[PDB]
Amino acid sequence: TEEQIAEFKEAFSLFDKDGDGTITTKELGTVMRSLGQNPTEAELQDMINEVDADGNGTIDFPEFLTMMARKMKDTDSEEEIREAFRVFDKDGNGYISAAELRHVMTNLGEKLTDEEVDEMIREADIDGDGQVNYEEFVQMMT
Ligand SMILES: CC1(C)c2[nH]c3cc(Cl)c(Cl)cc3c2C[C@@]23CN4CCC[C@]4(C[C@@H]12)C(=O)N3
Ligand SMILES: [Ca+2]
Ligand SMILES: [Ca+2]
Ligand SMILES: [Ca+2]
Ligand SMILES: [Ca+2]
Ligand SMILES: [Zn+2]
Repeated sequence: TEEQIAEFKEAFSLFDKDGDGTITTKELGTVMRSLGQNPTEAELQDMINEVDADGNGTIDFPEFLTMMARKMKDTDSEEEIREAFRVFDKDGNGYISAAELRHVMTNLGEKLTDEEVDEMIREADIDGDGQVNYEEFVQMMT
């Protein structure tokens, strides 16, 4: 929803007391304690680490959407990698062929040669079927 998001940026701004675009443990604890909870500092750090995709100890708005989605960061990252994968998997069959890779990359401004493309598919083609599936796409990227 679009207004579910607008609600969420409202929430984020409230929690981000000082407006610097990040939520700290202290800001998080203030909110938790205002709702009748007594989380330890370790527990507050844990809440943050669970969505802390960039590893900087604070929550920004994109990581907060993970938290509002309630999710863990690996789950969230998997859903984002799958969205990138579907950009390349034009026919939607679950495999990035060499032609799909060449086509999408060209239309995104990167034209590689034919044998660059064939080697990119080869490199990430673990099981040797000639195409790049999702798990191979994840691996390729790490
Ligand atoms: C040139 C890159 C490294 C790459 N190399 C590939 C090899 C294969 Cl086999 C396939 Cl299918 C796709 C790619 C892509 C698309 C990528 C994925 N990377 C993730 C982080 C940055 C970057 C760079 C770029 C990105 O944003 N787009
Ligand atoms: Ca802040
Ligand atoms: Ca962060
Ligand atoms: Ca495909
Ligand atoms: Ca494969
Ligand atoms: Zn995310």
